[PDB]
Amino acid sequence: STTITSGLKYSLATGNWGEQKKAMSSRAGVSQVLNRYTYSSTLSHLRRTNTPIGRDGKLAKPRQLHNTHWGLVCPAETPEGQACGLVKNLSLLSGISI
Amino acid sequence: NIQGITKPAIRRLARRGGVKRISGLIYEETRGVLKVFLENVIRDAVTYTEHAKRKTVTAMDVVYALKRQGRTLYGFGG
Amino acid sequence: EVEQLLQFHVATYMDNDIAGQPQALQKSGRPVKAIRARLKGKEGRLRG
Amino acid sequence: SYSIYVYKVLKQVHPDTGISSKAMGIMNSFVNDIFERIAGEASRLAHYNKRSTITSREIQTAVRLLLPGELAKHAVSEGTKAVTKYTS
Amino acid sequence: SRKESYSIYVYKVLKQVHPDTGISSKAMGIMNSFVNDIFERIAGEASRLAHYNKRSTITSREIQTAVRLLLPGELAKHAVSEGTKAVTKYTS
Amino acid sequence: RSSRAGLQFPVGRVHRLLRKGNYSERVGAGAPVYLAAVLEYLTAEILELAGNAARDNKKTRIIPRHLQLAIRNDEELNKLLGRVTIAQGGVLP
Amino acid sequence: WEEPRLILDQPAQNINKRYEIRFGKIYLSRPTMTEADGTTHAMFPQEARLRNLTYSSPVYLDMEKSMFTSIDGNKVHIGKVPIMLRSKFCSLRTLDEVDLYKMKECPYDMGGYFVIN
DNA sequence: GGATTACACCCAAGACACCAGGCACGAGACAGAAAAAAACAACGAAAACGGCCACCACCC
RNA sequence: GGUGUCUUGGGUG
DNA sequence: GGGTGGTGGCCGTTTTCGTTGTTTTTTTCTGTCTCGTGCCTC
Repeated sequence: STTITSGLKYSLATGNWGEQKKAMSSRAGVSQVLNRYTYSSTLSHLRRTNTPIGRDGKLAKPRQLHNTHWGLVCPAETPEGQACGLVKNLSLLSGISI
Repeated sequence: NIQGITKPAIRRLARRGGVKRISGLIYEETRGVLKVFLENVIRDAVTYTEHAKRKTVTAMDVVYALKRQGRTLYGFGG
Repeated sequence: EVEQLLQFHVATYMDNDIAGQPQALQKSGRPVKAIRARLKGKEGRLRG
Repeated sequence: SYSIYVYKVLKQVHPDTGISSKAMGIMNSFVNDIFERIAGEASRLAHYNKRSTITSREIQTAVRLLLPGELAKHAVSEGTKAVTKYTS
Repeated sequence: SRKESYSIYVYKVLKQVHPDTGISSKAMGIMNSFVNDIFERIAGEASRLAHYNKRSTITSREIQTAVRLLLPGELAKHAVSEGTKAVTKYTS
Repeated sequence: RSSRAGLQFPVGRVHRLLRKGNYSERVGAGAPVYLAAVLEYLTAEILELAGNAARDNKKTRIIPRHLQLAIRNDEELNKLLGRVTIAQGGVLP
Repeated sequence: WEEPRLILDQPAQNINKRYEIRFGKIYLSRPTMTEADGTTHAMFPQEARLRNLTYSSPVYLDMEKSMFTSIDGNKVHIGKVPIMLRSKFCSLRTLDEVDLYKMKECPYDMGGYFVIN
């Protein structure tokens, strides 16, 4: 039984989404330590989104605020620097289909 | 590849066999005969090769096949 | 086979970035820090 | 001679059929002949490969060399089957 | 590892019968093939001869009979002469 | 032996004949079983056809003629025995 | 149920012998804690937070081993799945505000996260 | 596709064995014999199968 | 008298 | 018309069982192969 338990625990505790021996070539940062510095930081962290383009490539197009983003992702909240435009935040009335 | 055994080649073989004149249907016939011949020798040869657990047909395998087919061949025992 | 194992160990002892082959790996899954990797990069000996 | 064994086989395949003395003699000739062909070929097979032992594998290969087509397949089947049963 | 052929003996014989004559490697291969072939024929026949007569020993007599069965006419007589002379001399 | 191999043909005898036949210095345990099986099989095939021939000629006993008819009218048996003379076998009409 | 059956085989020379197991239902229980003594009891997020535990539920998978031979296994525990707090399988889903206060949980805490170590 | 996408700096949290099959010891499976009860060939008899005979029908 | 190594994620300039 | 393709009774002769002389297959203990098990890695 320790295989599934150890795998789920390793992935949720490290963020590397995949088998432990394939940490390279696996997505990293899928799981993160919940930010409890203040209340709004927690509320925002629980509603965050990530496009896995990567910084290897200077294509500014996927980092751009787009017309179709209206009402769906916040037009103002985005990290500065290398995550600008790749990490998005849901609008207050946004919802994800099940 | 049986067609690689050309009309001229068969003509040469027949010449060595003393043939002066050759019907047009001979060549195809010859191709059949040779084919059969090869099939019989090579078969046995491969059998020997398979018995020795090899992947390489040796001259000796061929020589043994020919011998057991009563086609004793001199010159390749070396 | 064994001489080629020696060749591969000696090669990846010096350069673990050889094109078109697997990398000499460690117990934990990470690749071995070869000498070339010690010497190259922003964090290598020369620039770091 | 193989007379008693040939007879037994005959009774297996044709329970109410007999055999003349001459015909039995011919069956004996046959059995000895095929014995020599197979044993001889197996001997040569063993020698070519520098093996001092004739095993069922040499017998099988020899059978494949000596017997034509369907006879070879069926004989091989019977041999392997008999060895398997004997071994069990 | 060591490799063996009848080559040097064939050569010696060649120098006996034609002192100023040589031989190609291929022709030597054919001669080796020949010697091995006749060896197997004679030894095989002698084996059968010994078996037919309930004997466990192949002697010069089996060899001689085998030579008489396998070789035609004058070739057989001459071969028999060579063999018999060689054995008689050897024993002495 | 023969009972254990499911054979009628004598495994022990075949083994002994192999040992004393000047074939090899040693003889494996399975070799005489295999060989005996093959010989029995071939014998069975020939006796099958020859028996059938006997029925056609309305004779319970099997004679050399029946063996000749059986062998020559079978392609593979005929090839197997292409250089064999069966005494009192005659020829195919 | 995506790949619901395993099959071993050996024909040889002759009986066909297949050994086979069919995975069945999944059983999901509330998060539990097991001590080095072997005693067990309910586990709550605050205890998991204080003692560096993982807040997870045990998963059982029914397995039914079958064999067929033609002549020609209980609720296996397969692992523990972490539970999202304030979800239908969390132990805080019930327990209105009073007992939340007694369980050391903040009513403003909305859940949505996991507790690993 | 060997590189590599600015510099310094700050703390959250994680691996610290991936793995089978390397080398040697101990437990199953195989080869070596022989006297004794079991298999093969031998001595003799049996109606049963095959060739002959009394008597029979058909075609180019 | 001697306070260890590498990656992931979130920020500051 | 001279063979060859059919019917039925009588005489030769014969290869299988009843039974045994002669030959024969192998079980247990000991000495080799082969696999399970333990320690450690531009």
